[PDB]
Amino acid sequence: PPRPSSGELWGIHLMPPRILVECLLPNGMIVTLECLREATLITIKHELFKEARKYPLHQLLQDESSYIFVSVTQEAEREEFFDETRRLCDLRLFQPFLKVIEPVGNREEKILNREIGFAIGMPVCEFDMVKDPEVQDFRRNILNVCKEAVDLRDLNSPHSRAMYVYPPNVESSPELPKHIYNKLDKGQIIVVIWVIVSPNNDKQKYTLKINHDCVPEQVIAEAIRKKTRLSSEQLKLCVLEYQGKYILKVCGCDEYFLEKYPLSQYKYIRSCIMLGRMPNLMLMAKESLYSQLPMDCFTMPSYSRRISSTKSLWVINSALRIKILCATYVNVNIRDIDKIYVRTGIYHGGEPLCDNVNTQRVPCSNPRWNEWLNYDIYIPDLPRAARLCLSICSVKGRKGAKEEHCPLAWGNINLFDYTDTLVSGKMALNLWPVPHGLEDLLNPIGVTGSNPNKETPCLELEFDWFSSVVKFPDMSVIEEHANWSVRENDKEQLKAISTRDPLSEITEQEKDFLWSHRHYCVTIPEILPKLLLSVKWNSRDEVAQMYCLVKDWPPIKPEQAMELLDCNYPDPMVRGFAVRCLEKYLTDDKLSQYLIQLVQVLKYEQYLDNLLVRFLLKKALTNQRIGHFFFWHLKSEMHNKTVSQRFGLLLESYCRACGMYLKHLNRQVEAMEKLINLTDILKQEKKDETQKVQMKFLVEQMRRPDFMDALQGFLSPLNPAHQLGNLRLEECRIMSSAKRPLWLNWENPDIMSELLFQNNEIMFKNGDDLRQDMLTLQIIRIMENIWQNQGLDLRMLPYGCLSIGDCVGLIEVVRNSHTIMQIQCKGFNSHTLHQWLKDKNKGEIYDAAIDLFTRSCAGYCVATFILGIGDRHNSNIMVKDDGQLVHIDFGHFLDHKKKKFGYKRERVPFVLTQDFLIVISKGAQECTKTREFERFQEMCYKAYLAIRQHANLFINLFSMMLGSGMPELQSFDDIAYIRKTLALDKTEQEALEYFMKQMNDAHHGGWTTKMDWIFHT
Amino acid sequence: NMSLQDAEWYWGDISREEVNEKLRDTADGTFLVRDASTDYTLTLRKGGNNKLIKIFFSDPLTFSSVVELINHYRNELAQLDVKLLYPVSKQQDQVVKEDNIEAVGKKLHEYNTQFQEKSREYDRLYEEYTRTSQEIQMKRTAIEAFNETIKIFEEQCQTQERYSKEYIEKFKREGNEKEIQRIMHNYDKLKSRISEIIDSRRRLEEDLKKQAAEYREIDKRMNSIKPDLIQLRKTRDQYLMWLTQKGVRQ
Ligand SMILES: C[C@@H]1Cn2ncc(-c3ccc(S(=O)(=O)N(C)C)cc3)c2CN1c1ccnc2[nH]ccc12
Repeated sequence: PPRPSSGELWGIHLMPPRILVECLLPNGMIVTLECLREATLITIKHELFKEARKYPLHQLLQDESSYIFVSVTQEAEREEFFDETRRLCDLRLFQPFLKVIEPVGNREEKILNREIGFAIGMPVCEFDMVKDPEVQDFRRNILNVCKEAVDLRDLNSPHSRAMYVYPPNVESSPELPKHIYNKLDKGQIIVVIWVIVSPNNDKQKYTLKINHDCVPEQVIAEAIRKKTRLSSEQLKLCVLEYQGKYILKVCGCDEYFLEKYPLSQYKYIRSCIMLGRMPNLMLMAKESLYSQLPMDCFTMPSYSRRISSTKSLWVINSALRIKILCATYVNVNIRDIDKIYVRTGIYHGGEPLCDNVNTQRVPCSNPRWNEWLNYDIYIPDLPRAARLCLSICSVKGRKGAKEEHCPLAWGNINLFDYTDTLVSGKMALNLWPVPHGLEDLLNPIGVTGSNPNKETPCLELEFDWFSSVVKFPDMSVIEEHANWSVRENDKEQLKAISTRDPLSEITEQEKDFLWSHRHYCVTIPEILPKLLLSVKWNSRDEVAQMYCLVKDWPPIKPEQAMELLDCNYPDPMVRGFAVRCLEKYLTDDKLSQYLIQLVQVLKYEQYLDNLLVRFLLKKALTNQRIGHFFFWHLKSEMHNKTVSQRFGLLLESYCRACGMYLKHLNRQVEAMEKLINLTDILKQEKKDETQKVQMKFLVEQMRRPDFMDALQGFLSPLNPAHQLGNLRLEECRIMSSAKRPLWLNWENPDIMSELLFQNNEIMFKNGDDLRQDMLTLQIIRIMENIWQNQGLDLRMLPYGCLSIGDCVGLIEVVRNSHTIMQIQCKGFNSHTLHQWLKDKNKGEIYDAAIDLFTRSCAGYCVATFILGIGDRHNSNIMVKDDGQLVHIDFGHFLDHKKKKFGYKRERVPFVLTQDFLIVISKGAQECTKTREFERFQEMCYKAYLAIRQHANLFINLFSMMLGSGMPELQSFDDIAYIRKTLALDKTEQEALEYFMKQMNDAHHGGWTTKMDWIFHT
Repeated sequence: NMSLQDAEWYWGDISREEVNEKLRDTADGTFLVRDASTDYTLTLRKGGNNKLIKIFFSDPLTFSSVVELINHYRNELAQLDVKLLYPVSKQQDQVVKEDNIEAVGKKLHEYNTQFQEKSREYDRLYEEYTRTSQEIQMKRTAIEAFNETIKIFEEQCQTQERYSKEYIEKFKREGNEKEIQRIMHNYDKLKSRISEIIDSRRRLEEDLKKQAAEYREIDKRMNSIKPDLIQLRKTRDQYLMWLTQKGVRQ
């Protein structure tokens, strides 16, 4: 099973310096050997075999080299220790012992399965045990994706290997916004190219001036020309013909310019132009990189070599009926509730296909019904994605006529299996606990399948029998049934419906209209989500026709196809169409930008094997930047039993084909396990000890060779292009906050670290759920991108944040930043903030600081209002010395105060205090009357309307995250908040009036508009 | 068409989300009319879904008023195949049983106090529920690891037995007392250790039986608070709405 802790033994976080180890010799003898906690297995084996001579039957023992050790791990697995260089403290032993064995079987397979199992945080052998033929089919059938990916990697070796390991960090389009292009000197960029003139490793700079759209080779060519020598024009041209033997690298990190894209399309360069900063690049030989790249080999696993009448659904002439037999138990106080019943529904997504049907009410102590439930649905009319959603509810009818109904346990089942067979006969289903905050009696958004924990309420069911196996009809049979089923102001009406947000109201009249004009709809292909909701899914006549339209449907933008992958679109044809759009039009840039949502929608998939999982796995195995985050997002959810089987099987297939990255990922995983263990000691055994005592314990344990080996020389999980070198222990500290996070600092080991950052600072936090911050930071990045592409330079500077498990993760530290409270403490007055920024930015550079402060402040003012972020104060807002504002610890979004207080109003988390106003107004008396404030308001108005125009994207992104299990994001009614803050049911002008009134109410006046009252002009 | 804004089914300036709470788990035929996002919107419950029918329904308009359009389908209604039955009435006036603003305000302060205290107890119980559930999972993994450990140590006794049987046979015939004693001493140490591992599993099995019992009791306590907490919020929210309506309105 999964490891209970990250400790060195069961119930012992850290082993004492010396420990007694029970050694089981192959002659049947037991030897107690005292070992040093960090001694390697080769040492222990040698010390044991010396000692073993002083014990009976020593003559039966072979040479020590004939044996390896085996023991039980904290995962209840008998692990064979083929790697004798590993230390005792790193073996994850359950108890202090080791059994001596002669190694047998496939050594190679066992070593790889251990490495995969270590990465995934679950033993591979657990999958071989699983009886479900769907799991065993998934494991075998997914290997074609693995083999495809690895073969595309060796296609154009070594360039194709380099392209996988170091993919180009490029924008989706080469076209630049006007305000970015105007920052250039007549379409030209000044770049600094550096050469490591080996030996002695000496640096030389070349202040080069070239066209922004120059392909990396064109940049290499100019560096060849501008080199210090003396040669003529014809001599400089022939030396340039010998080029293409070099590659461009970013100074300070592992970013490479390996593909022929305009220089300005590379995110580092684009960012450089924007910030006005000088791009520092390093020229290196193609061979220096290609030699460092190993050839990746995929091996077919052992499980691949081994093995683990029919009526159409449409010929079944009957209504749907399910027998609810009994439930083993329920946990209810018999004195507090009156009766228990089973609530059931037939769903397609989160929409019922017929009315919900309940069993009769029965006593708490006797959960037995033996009742056939009848549904108002004709069996042939069942759509392919139909599900049975049920729950055991309690009823408390004590106050008047008023009844209180609450779910006790829930479960969901696909009515058809992965092989299209309709469920038949008797079925036992283990129920799941009700998610905190969920008040609805059924949970149709929740996962399907039985609860793996069998010490839970088990509901016994019975499905109909039709003297045979019932299969859903084939496409050919569906297509023929669709044929059997068969002024221009209405063309303008369709255009208006297609522009509306995914959660805007659709009337029955609109549904009938959309369905009546389903054939003209093809002209406006983005109307497809609205049209699919108009379909009567409880009718095979309409569905068959919808399948015919979907097959020949024109492709839509990926940001629109993503909606068809959420919990509202369960149909495999609809999801298939959506996946094909992403295959064709989704760039690696955008895939990385929406990966988190794409991973969450995998949870919605009815089956393990589907087009989406195949698409995502292919991409993770074609692009290491995607692979890294694909791994960490799946790994972060491995504790969650609802999704751990699916994510574990997926992770297994990823780790089996990612090549050399498995070694780098295992280094990241073991660095994290040691940080989890260190923080667990401080939170548990050392919680009642002082900061000084905790720090002495910290410096002592961090200085251990086993700790220094694991936490130095690995890649940053926040950004794998960042190398974490030697730990700078004098900079490492425990924070005074409640969860006691670690503030860690590493050296950047890059030969040119001084041109990027010499130190990498990261916060490790154990105890807090980091998914909300993770989602908020991602939305801020998408908002800033919309703004920049529209001409608004509202710099947000969102720090990296990664959830690595259950309330555990990494938060990137923002360099040279100070909380508003830290500035206020150094001074008392409302001018203290503006005074600090004047002292930090003297003379000429003063205006740029006020401008940066104003721009960042406006971005945050609009972003926090739209999102409903956790309330702002002087301790969760920071300012950099350059003026850049950064908001930290968002924690909560949307209507998080809806239940707690009955008040219905949109909050303004970020109210600009007199102190912030004094900065923007450059120390003026009446702040709101200045030209600076007027310009700041205009930035807010522009930023707000820009996000409102892109509302469908933000609504889709939140809709895709409903699977996650974030408490503030459980239903579409939670997403209703951004529909209010973005005033989507109002006109563009009314929405701006709305935003202005919200700012006016919170700031007690001052917010005006240069535009007129009647028409905004 | 007897009344206007007096009608029990009309609700006015209330969101779709509010209507979704009012129609949740209701029988086919339940309905209410509200103001549109603009013109009104009729929301009818049919087949487990809420159906939005806009009031401008079809182009040849035979309805004189909003109350005339509703009462036409309330009595007899396919042109689909559903007639307006039970309307949601403005029942909600009964929940607040106080006359003046002072008495209502005093009762709201009481309900909100009770609600925040019950919310704090629910969250505390939920943290205990989570922690207990997590520790039960750890003990279940640790028991499996014990079973595997005990199997290995038992295998070791068997191995000791197979390999020593013929040697003890020879040493007894060769008269080596010291050699037989050294073998049985090691075997005793092995048996002493398996006894200790078995007792450790036995203790863990007891702690898990006790923590599994605590869990069921935490689950029971939460299944009792949940309905009472929801009802308390509903009351609180109803008294808040009463005060908003009774007080000076913008
Ligand atoms: C690691 C992140 C980002 N970040 N970047 C810089 C800092 C920072 C912290 C303290 C100070 S100080 O007050 O001047 N100092 C001298 C102590 C200055 C800067 C932080 C803090 N931060 C968090 C901390 C805790 N929970 C979080 N949840 C999401 C973000 C986050």
